[PDB]
Amino acid sequence: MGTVMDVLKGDNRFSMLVAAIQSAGLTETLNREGVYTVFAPTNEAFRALPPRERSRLLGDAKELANILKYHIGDEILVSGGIGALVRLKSLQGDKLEVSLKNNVVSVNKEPVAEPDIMATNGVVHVITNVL
Repeated sequence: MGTVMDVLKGDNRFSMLVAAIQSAGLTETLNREGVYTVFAPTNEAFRALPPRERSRLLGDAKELANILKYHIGDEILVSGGIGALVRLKSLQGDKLEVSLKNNVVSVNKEPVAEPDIMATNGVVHVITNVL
């Protein structure tokens, strides 16, 4: 199948996300073993960012690590599995509010462009704005 890291490197729309993963040095982590629920922003999510905010995020190594670490859940959580509003400890420390409506999963009041994609070490949900 592949870890989270390679379902990511295999879609040519997470380009920014991976480099950013490398830069934060979160490659091994998402390529080693474990159980993570990854909400992955598409290039567009990053592309959507306003300039001063684009620079604060990406022009600062501590920024990214912090934010990138926040899109990464502690447990594995697919759609079927959301029976109530679920809170996921992000590897950053703060919670990710997950929930479900019309088969569309949501995270911090933002719709997932594509619910849960598997990987040998977690699952990823595609979204189009950074959390």
